[PDB]
Amino acid sequence: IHNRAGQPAQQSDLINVAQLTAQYYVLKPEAGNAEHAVKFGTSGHRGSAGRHSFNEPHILAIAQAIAEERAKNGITGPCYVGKDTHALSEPAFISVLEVLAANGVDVIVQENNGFTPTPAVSNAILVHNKKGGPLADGIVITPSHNPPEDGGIKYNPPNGGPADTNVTKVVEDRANALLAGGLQGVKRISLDAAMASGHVKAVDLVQPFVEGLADIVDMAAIQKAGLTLGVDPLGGSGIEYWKRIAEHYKLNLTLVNDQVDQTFRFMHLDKDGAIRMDCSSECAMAGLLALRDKFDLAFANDPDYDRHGIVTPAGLMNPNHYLAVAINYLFQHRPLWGKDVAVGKTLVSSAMIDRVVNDLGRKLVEVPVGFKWFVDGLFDGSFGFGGEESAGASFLRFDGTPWSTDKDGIIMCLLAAEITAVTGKNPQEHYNELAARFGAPSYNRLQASATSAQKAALSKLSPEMVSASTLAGDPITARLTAAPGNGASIGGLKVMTDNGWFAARPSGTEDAYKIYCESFLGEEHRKQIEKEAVEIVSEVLKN
Amino acid sequence: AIHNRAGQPAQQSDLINVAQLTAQYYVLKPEAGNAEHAVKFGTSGHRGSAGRHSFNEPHILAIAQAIAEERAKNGITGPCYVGKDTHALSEPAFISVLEVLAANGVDVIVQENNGFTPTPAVSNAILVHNKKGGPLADGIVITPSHNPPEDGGIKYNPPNGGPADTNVTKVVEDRANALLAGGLQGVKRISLDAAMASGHVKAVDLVQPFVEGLADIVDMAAIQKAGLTLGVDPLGGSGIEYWKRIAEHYKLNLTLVNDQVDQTFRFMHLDKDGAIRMDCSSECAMAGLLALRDKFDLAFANDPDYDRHGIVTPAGLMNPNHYLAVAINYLFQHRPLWGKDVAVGKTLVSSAMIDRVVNDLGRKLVEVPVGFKWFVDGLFDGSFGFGGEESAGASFLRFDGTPWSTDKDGIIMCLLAAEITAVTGKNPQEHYNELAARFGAPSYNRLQASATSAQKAALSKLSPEMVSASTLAGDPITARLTAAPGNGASIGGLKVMTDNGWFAARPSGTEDAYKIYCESFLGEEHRKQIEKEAVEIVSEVLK
Ligand SMILES: [Mg+2]
Ligand SMILES: [Mg+2]
Repeated sequence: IHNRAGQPAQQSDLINVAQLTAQYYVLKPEAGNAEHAVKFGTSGHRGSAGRHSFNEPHILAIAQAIAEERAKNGITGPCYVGKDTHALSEPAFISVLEVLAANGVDVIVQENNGFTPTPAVSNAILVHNKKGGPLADGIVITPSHNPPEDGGIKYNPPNGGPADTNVTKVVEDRANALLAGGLQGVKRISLDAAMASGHVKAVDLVQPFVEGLADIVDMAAIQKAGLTLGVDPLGGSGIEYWKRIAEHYKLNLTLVNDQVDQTFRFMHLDKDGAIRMDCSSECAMAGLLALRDKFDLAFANDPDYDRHGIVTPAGLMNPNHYLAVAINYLFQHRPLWGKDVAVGKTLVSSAMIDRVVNDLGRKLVEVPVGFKWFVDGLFDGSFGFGGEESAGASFLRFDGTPWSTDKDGIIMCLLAAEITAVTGKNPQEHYNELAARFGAPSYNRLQASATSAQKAALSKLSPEMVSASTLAGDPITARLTAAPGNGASIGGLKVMTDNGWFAARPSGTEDAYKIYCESFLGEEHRKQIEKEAVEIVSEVLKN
Repeated sequence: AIHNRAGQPAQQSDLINVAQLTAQYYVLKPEAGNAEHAVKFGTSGHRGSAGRHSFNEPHILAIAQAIAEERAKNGITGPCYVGKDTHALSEPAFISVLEVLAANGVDVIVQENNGFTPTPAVSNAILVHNKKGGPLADGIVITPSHNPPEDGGIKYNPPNGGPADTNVTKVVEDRANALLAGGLQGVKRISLDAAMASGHVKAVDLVQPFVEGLADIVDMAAIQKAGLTLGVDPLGGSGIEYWKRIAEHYKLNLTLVNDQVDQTFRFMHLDKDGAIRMDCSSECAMAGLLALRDKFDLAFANDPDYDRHGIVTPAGLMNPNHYLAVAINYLFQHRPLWGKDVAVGKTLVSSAMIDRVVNDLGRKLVEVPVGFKWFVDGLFDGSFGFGGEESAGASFLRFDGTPWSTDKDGIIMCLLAAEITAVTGKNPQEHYNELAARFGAPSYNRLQASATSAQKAALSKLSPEMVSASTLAGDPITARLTAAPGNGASIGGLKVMTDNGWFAARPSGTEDAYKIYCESFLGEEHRKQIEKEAVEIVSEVLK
């Protein structure tokens, strides 16, 4: 979109790292300013020190709220605290240790101030808790693929996955209460006191994760295939993980750069001209894509390593296409998974998944947008796979027990290699065969502004408020305001025919709504769905 | 001194974690009673690193309060120009300085848009301000010069524009340490936001008046007319914007070989000892520009504070002593407005080629101890036309015989090399060959080794008569000095001279070592004989 989309970042594009880090300490949120408040949701709290939305007082307040909340839930084991490669993860990490140790909380960290992927934290929690003693949980310090100036912090309970809204709303309220009270009632000691306390233990989390990969992906088959693999670590938290994977499993796996740089200067600019480490963006992935002819398969991950991008000589795979291929493969190549093991899908993901799951005779569980809906099912092994169209997924170990109950970018990348090794066809070739079999669907997302009134309207709709009988030439077969799979409110509307669908829901961050549309007939028909979706939305939300 | 990895490009493993280092500034403290963590505020101010508890918020708060007090006690009531270089720790130090000075009621002038400012641009701004004849300005320079990326520095320039002398620095050091010992009670401080809102901080462009003023010190017209192809390696330092503005304003064919600013300094080639040091006088650090030396008539580099200079021609990196001699020989023949009384300042460990040039010109040579502070008074009142140190630092007067910068100025020294080439048709290296023909071709070297502290102390307080040897390397000893001939200040060691050569010995400031500087006009073999006898004389006089 933007003029400089896909261009190499320039010096003028870059943050002053030390200045931003200083701002964490020297700038504060304005009392009574809602934009500076803690907003702690499914992906935790994100902001920037320079915008007064990610500073020492936020992290102090959040850390205190988490300490109290976990105690309230009888969690007495260690808290695994991992951080990504964003600048603001460094001071936030120190603040967390200061508050947790002050509250009597044992902490486990990566040794040598190293970095830890979100799924490595999830996996560490699960492995710890399998042993049946005091329960471990985790904090992940990352704003995912947000620009270099942003910081993030989120909480993972003992089930290893993202905290649900019952926990996050309590943490939010408590953190904001603490902020309004000028941090009195935040307990804190110095970093030196925290290190002397005996609460902080440094371990290597890399080695147990990497060695454990044989229990989830067929690494021997990958090795024996002798594929030429490439990875762009994109300066993220799993850079050391990829190196160790290549060594330990003897893979022909090349890191196309090994840079860690808190300005992320090696990046190509994203579609809106910002530096964004989005492994699913063709603009951001421009570096790896210029080299796609040099590998059988290549991949990238966002900085927290919970999302994935798959590259073949054909280009960057669309996330929906890869989800369908991964599901089709896994459920035919996992003999130990029980007959009851289901497929979790968000309702805005491609109906190609529906086609695949129905074909396998498997149970499809459609849920609202969000990975949180998969956590319980992955944890207890009733979901074999849960994915979202925004390129994040997870699946079970070979034996049908969880590996990571948060999204895991590394197992998704390695799965692509397993698929290619085992079947002799890369995931793109598999998708092409699926398209020949079921039709090649055309998928698009739209967005426009909406005032809070219309945004709230769309949020609480009834199914029969749609005065539409048809959609792009076809009779309407379903009108949904709740997800078929778990019956949870979708916070919007989905409309289906035999040949396509659209779903509409408000945005979390901006005053806007989004429309997802797909046609199994093609682009022209999809464009017709788009037009009618806009008309239906503007008519349903006109009052 | 020369490591396996000298001259190699820095690797990811060589780099600091900038945000972690910056956080340490705020979260780590100097330890009560540890001399290593104390303020050590001397000739080039106080330097250290946050990760070693020697450059942290308490140090800078203490030093800034001590500076505010000292300047007030001396009746300095105008603004304080506060400039910073591109090291990471310069950013939190800069904020601490603003917080304390604004709290103390000091008007601060800073570079707009959080820009960087060379040391000589601070000196120049002070001098230009004070010529207007109102309340006196002074300045603070936040830089540890060419020290590695993890280091921080801060120093004070009084209203004479130059480095503070021992009388000032001793009082600042003692007060800062008293403030630290008292837990920073009696440091006045306000928040960064309050400082900004107070009206005490004024952001201006210091670049333009410096750049425009250059025509009053160097013959920029002659340079433009010669149409030289010039190159610059800014080495990620504070003057990057200055070189760009100079090329634009004066219409020069001047190319920056890279414009990287990176607080890890990852673009650097490693120095002689395999560390990252931004030393414009090191062939190893300069490897990048040297590889390009055939592309330019002349090329320049500066250290990060831009008070030192490196001059490159197709023949390589010019020896700093050689260039001093050439600059002096040129200036005193090409500056008709300078009075007959105007003298030449030289540190007494600089080449005796300077003595011979100055003698030939019929000028007064003023030999001073190590330390540029010994030239400030003379440059300020115009009685010194030039002051130079063998460590690649010099300054000289404007055309009219008034001062430009009373600190060392790397920019004018680089531009002077272009003037010489443009005016005479011969580059500075070619001029040196003519000097060697008139005076002999000296061979100069520096030695180091360990000594006990008693020996190190004893070295400082020797007598001349105490060197019983009457001959140095074949020739009669003509002088034995314990004090500088030009100003009588103690050299803190010994210099022994003959008609054909000399040596000087002095304790290292930092290490448990002594240094010997040796030079012969009879050549390398003779110089090595001086070396041998110097080591023997030193050993003999030091029990
Ligand atoms: Mg992510
Ligand atoms: Mg310097």
